[PDB]
Amino acid sequence: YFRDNGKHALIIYDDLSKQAVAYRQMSLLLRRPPGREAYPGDVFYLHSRLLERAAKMNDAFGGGSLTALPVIETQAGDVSAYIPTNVISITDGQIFLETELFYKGIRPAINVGLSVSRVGSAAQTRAM
Amino acid sequence: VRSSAGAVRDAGGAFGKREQAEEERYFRARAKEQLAALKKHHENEIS
Amino acid sequence: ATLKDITRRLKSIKNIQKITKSMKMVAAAKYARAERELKPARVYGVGSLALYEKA
Repeated sequence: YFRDNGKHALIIYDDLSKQAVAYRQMSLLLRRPPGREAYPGDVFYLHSRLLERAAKMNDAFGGGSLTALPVIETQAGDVSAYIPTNVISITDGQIFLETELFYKGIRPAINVGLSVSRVGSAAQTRAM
Repeated sequence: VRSSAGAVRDAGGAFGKREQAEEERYFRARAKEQLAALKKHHENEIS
Repeated sequence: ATLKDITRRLKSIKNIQKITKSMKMVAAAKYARAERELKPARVYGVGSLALYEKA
């Protein structure tokens, strides 16, 4: 609504790894056949159709925007898991938080080595 | 299960980072020395 | 960890073990040579110290 009415919005799904679990429970109780790790087949779609709504409308469509900051939770840093990889291949950037950095005193634990942002140059003030 | 060449730096454990640093420090030193020699040659070859 | 983590770690440790075995062999050869060369130098140096402990 906000992005369609020329305003700017920010949405923070927290977590998406629990929406995936709720969807899996629904799908298993409707008797739909399971998939990998028991998640339904349509588990990528579930998220891709959801994170694709965070657009940046041009000035003809109001100019409004909707940023999204999905939060995923990995297991012992296994970024290679199923839902983490799906959402990593869906989103633009990433912000890797690591426990080894959290306890080494670096807080926020952002792992600047791996953290990425496709926009990069653009969307940054000239001084910064 | 076997082992292959260039596996210590594929794991990326402690030995991988240790080796990467042991290489980078040495080659930074040698690059500094070579750059100094290059500057000296530049100056000595102007005439 | 996962299977790939364990596989990579196992391969790395196997390489490390191979390298340390080779280095043990090299060090043993160099040790044998060093002992061989140390005997005469042992007598020579002990002689050179002779004076101070005698006077």
